[PDB]
Amino acid sequence: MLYIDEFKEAIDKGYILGDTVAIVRKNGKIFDYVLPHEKVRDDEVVTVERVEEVMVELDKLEHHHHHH
Repeated sequence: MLYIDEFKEAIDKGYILGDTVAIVRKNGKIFDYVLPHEKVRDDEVVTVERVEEVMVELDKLEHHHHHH
């Protein structure tokens, strides 16, 4: 699974430019981003997604515990 830190860094460093991005999902979960010209295998499903929507989906894997 892809996590938010890597995704945000790829945006900050200019690998993921713009408002939509190619994504591969497995079982509905995001497993990687795919950059222009990168190759995928036949069993991979590549969709174009909103960068903001990806950021919400990746938040589902973050820790939110806020009691101490």
